[PDB]
Amino acid sequence: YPTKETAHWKPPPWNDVDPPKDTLVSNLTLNFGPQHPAAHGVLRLVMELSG
Amino acid sequence: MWFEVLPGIAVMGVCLFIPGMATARIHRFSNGGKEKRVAHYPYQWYLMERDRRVSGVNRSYVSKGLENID
Amino acid sequence: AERVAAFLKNVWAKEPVLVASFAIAGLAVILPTLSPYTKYSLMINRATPYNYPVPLRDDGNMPDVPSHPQDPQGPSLEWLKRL
Amino acid sequence: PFFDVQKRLGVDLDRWMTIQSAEQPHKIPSRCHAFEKEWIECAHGIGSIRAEKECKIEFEDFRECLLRQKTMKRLHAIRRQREKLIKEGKYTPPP
Amino acid sequence: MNLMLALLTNFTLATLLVIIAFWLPQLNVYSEKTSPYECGFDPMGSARLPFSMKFFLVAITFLLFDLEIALLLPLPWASQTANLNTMLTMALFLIILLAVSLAYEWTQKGLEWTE
Amino acid sequence: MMLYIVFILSVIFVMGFVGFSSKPSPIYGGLGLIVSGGVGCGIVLNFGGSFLGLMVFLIYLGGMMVVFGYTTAMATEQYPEIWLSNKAVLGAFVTGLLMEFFMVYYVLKDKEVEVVFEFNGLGDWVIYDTGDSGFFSEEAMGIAALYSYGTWLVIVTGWSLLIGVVVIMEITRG
Amino acid sequence: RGEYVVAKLDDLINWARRSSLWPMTFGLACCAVEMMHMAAPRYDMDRFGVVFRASPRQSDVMIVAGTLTNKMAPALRKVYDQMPEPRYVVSMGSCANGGGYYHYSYSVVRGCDRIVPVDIYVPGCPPTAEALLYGILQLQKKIKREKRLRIWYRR
Amino acid sequence: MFMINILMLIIPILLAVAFLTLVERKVLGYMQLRKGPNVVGPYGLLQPIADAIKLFIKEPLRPATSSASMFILAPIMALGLALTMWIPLPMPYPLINMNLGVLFMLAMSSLAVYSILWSGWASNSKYALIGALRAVAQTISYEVTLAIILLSVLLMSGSFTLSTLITTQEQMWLILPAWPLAMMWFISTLAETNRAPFDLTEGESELVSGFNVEYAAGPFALFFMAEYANIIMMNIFTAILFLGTSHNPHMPELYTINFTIKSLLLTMSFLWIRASYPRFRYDQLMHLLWKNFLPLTLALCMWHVSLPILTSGIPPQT
Amino acid sequence: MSMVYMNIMMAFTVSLVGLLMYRSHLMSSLLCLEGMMLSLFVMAALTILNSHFTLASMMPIILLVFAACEAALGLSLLVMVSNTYGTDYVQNLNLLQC
Amino acid sequence: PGIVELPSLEDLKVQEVKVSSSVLKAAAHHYGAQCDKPNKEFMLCRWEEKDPRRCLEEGKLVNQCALEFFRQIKRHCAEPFTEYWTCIDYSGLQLFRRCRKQQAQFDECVLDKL
Amino acid sequence: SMMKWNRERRRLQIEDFEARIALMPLLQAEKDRRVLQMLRENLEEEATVMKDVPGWKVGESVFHTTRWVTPMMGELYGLRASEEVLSATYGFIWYT
Ligand SMILES: CCCCCCCCCCCCO[C@@H]1O[C@H](CO)[C@@H](O[C@H]2O[C@H](CO)[C@@H](O)[C@H](O)[C@H]2O)[C@H](O)[C@H]1O
Ligand SMILES: CCCCCCCCCCCCO[C@@H]1O[C@H](CO)[C@@H](O[C@H]2O[C@H](CO)[C@@H](O)[C@H](O)[C@H]2O)[C@H](O)[C@H]1O
Ligand code: SF4
Repeated sequence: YPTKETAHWKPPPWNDVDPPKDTLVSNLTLNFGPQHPAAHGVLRLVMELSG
Repeated sequence: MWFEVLPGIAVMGVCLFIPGMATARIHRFSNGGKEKRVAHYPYQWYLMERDRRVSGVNRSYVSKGLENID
Repeated sequence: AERVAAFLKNVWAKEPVLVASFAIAGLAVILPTLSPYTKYSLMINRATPYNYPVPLRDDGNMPDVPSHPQDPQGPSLEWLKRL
Repeated sequence: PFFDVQKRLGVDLDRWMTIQSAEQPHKIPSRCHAFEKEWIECAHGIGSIRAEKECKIEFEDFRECLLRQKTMKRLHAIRRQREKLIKEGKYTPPP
Repeated sequence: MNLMLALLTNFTLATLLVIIAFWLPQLNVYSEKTSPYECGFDPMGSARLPFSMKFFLVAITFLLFDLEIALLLPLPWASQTANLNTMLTMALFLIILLAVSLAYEWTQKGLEWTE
Repeated sequence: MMLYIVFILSVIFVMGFVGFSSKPSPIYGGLGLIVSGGVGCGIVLNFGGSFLGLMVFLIYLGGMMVVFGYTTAMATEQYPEIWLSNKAVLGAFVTGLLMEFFMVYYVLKDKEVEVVFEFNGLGDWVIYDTGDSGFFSEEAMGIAALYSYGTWLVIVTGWSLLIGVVVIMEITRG
Repeated sequence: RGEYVVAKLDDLINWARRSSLWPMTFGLACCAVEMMHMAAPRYDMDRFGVVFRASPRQSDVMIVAGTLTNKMAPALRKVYDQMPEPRYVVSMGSCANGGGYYHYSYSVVRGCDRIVPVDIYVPGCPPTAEALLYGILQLQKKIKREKRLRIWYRR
Repeated sequence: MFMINILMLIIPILLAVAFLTLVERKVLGYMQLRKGPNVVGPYGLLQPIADAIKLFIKEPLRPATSSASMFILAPIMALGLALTMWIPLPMPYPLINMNLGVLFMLAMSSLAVYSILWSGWASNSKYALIGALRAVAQTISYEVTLAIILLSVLLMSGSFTLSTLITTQEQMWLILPAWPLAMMWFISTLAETNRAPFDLTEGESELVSGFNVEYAAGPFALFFMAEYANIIMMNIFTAILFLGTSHNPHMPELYTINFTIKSLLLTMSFLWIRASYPRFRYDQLMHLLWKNFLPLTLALCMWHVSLPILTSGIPPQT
Repeated sequence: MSMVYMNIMMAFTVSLVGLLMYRSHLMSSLLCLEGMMLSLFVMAALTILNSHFTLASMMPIILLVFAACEAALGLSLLVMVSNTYGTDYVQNLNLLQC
Repeated sequence: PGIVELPSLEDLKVQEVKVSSSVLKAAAHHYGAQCDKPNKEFMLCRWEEKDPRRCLEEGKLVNQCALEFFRQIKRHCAEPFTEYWTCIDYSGLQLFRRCRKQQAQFDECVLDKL
Repeated sequence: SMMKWNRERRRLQIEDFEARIALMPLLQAEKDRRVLQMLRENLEEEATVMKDVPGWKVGESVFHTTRWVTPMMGELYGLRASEEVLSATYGFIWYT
């Protein structure tokens, strides 16, 4: 029984699988140096981290 | 020389000695020259509270001997 | 035999921690059965008097019960003093 | 139980903890042991419908031991009454 | 009361030292001094952004294993029971099952961190 | 006021609950649950259960540590909410504090109160047992019985923890 | 007498500050190697109470040990600004002192005193580890001369 | 008379901690073919005082992005809980005699972790966040093994009371029957106290300063003081556990001398170990505990449950 | 009843209302489940300790054991919800309206 | 619902044993041997009557036997007993194992004279 | 070594437990008199305090059964001073 509230409803996927999203699984960015014991003091190592 | 490290160790040792010595002496002083009573279990507390009443001065560590029987 | 002696040496070479772990856990399960002393453990636990021993009303027909703590009747801990 | 396999097989999976008058370690008794014994023995075997009426006396006592609600009303009334007299200078508690 | 006095004294002294530390020194506050540290260059993004956990599975397992120690801690008291046959069996049964779960998680690669 | 220690701790118990039930950032929600687990330890300890009180405090310290790590990974945002940052959070927080305050105020004033039900405000000491002189801890003997009387309990809990390990590995595998 | 008390209190705080100087773990080029040699066993700066610490929040001294480029200049200013006070700067070597042998370079800051205030200038290319140690001791004697509380008293 | 006793506990602890910093610097110095502090006072004896005064007249900083309340709370909690770990220690008499003194220490140690977690989080900085999450990982690594090791040892002691460990070891040190547990315990306390080769939450060469990178001046000192107070406390705990000292009730000071020497020597080994090894990678720390210590600790717990029963040597409950 | 019961039952009711009144973070609600156990643990412990019902002293321990199982299961699902959407918001879990 | 009967104060008046727990512990082993009869009679009455008010007379004989037992010690072994419980009183846990020598002096005295 | 010493510790524990059992009849006899006296004192001071109150009957049992019931802390230390109530209730739990 269609109504205004259910106008936007759509049938589910045939195999019950909804497409994976990409909501932003962004990495952490870190200035590793220059001022850093392990960066020899003049290395700005820009490093993308997951954990 | 390595023995120049000893003065710092000695000072650290004397500091770590004080808490153990202070607690022992304070317990003797506060308990009439004896070890502070240990009451881990209700029975030991019961005997303590009886000694507090039996003492006559409300002090569980003041103990009465045969001089208190008639 | 050759399958297991071969097997044990492999794990002894690669994972000695697990060989030690399984050997110790195996002993804990097995030795309590083969120990002559395991029976005393339970006798000592029963001989410990956590509760007052409430006396029985002597009805005249109780020879195995004692009248005084120092009578011969009743369990003795002589085995415990020796132990 | 819905399926009384315990009483069928003669096995005790959980009846040992159901009541407080059951056998306890080292024979340590619960505070309301006597009341629960008396209530349980009163109501044994006659069913709840009868027990609710016929064992009422034993259950209210057991309930009084458990929650002590009538004891606290008796003590609350006395403590309130005593202070109502303290201000009026009409009572001197003993040494 | 002894214990509460000891706890009150410990944290009071710690609070007093913080108060001295903040009110005794000469302060000189400006924007560049108090900016977040990241080796001399301005941070890229907020430090409140999600930080992936690669040991997430071990952390959940820690919960289940931490409750085991609560179940095993009473064992020194359980050894005083006369019914020593039952306790020893059940004591060993619990530990073996704890060992079995570790073996299962180990073999299934639950202890290895995700990539 | 020392005869009212258990009640004072129970007040803080509720304040902690209001702290995390208003649902700020889980970082602060975890803190409130730690405070509640601390005074809860003290409340149980004051009825003679030092082991039980210490255990629940220890167990919840481990649980909240894992929650913290999960929060930074899966329940964070740019501006985590303290209790004052959000009207809904603050409104829920204020409502709980006021409800608790009026319950405490009236039960103390009258030495009794009715908060839906009847509660006696004379202090918790009145209901305590008067005859303890055994040479052991009753809480310890009861807990120690898990391994002699509670065979069946040991089996079901032992099995459930093994299944828990198995199940969390099924759930979290893609 | 307030004069006597504040005089003594300056001695106390000055002695504490010069006796516990913690340089930032911060080095730029060649001259950082001689700084490493000053920490090494022969000179053992730590025996003076001079301890390297990486965090600017926990540092008292910035030793600018090497060439400061234009690309590195904002970063050096950032970590200097993030030092709590009191803070001191030691300029080490010709590059940091006034540009040195890259003075006329398009990418080099002609002296680190264009970016930060400098307390002590240590000459050399590089200064020997002992020359740097002399510079640190000269900074200690400068701190020993501070009259903060005497000046506060007479304000 | 109890408040005086409390002060005769806190004040020596802080002074012992301060001079532990000097001793560490000297011992590392000589193990590194140098001298360490020898100018500030004779033999560097005044170096700790200069550091303490210097730090408390240094400007403290509240980072612009930090959560102010937790930023201030965290260092207070660290030092407050560090001092609270000492109140049940029998030397030979405890300040507070506790039935479950062992459990009390497990609870307070677990609560002290949050001073790392909340200081690192409250800083609102990436190196502080990384350091804090290393504390989560490092706690997950060791606590389960650490409590089960205590349980194995207490199956010979018979109770969670710390003073009973003295009675248990009247004839012999517990290190003989339980040296396999003593090794795994000793390593656990290194990870418990965040000490090298497990100095990962601060992890200087990787995270600059880790969880306390944003702390300066007095607030920083509190974390330092707490960290070193736990070094001593956990080596005292180790001495009580495994190297029990005989107690003569009429001359308790003899106990405190021998007990102090053992705890000092254990504390020196922490410095000795720091001078000798590189650092674990924090995922390798987890696998050390969960794949080596835990399988063996579980096996030994079974063994120490069975052994008293099969040898008829169950300790008294009291 | 005693006045401690007033606060503990109040705590249980607070965490129940916190549970039923969701916001966004699924983690925030998982905390309210842990809180509800804590109140149940404390209230059960008080009743058992005060009545001196010795064998029941072990069931608060059992209570905690299954609280961890319940929490661990909740965290396992939160991980999987976060992987799918990148947050733990509960408003994302609305595919099954249709 | 019915008032609770209570004994009068004079009904409860007895000559109490005013010695400290260390004195009792020093004498406990001999005291159990010498006073087992009125003691066990009183214990049997308590576990049967389940009423402190129904055992007062049996309770008074426990005291009268205890006082007589302690008067015997004061007659013959007052000094050796004093060293013994004094040594017990020193210990925080009141341990027998710390006082075996003074226990022997006390034990050989009551054995020889009593 | 640990086996031999623990056995000795068990024998010592039994000797200490037996000493307690010897003294329990005396302690029990004393506990009964103290409880009954404290109740007697409370009853007498109830009489005056609740004298003119309308329908109050002094020392009324809240129980139908006439069986003896052990008093709870309120019934025994109902009117006494806090320091005595505090010692009786929390003294053991708070002792160190
Ligand atoms: C994943 C499932 C894992 C299930 C693993 C279960 C392992 C259980 C192995 C058996 C452990 C107990 O093993 C058993 O212990 C009891 C006492 O402890 C011993 O019992 C022995 O000593 C006791 C008292 O000390 C006596 O009452 C008894 O008559 C005597 O036989 C048994 O001789 C031994 O066989
Ligand atoms: C009852 C207490 C004592 C019982 C011990 C309980 C713990 C048992 C640990 C698990 C044993 C089997 O589970 C584990 O499976 C893996 C296979 O992926 C084995 O092998 C694997 O792991 C090891 C170590 O990570 C690697 O060196 C090896 O490359 C890999 O093949 C492990 O060596 C084995 O330990
Ligand atoms: S001053 Fe000389 S040694 Fe130092 S960095 Fe410049 S060129 Fe290199």
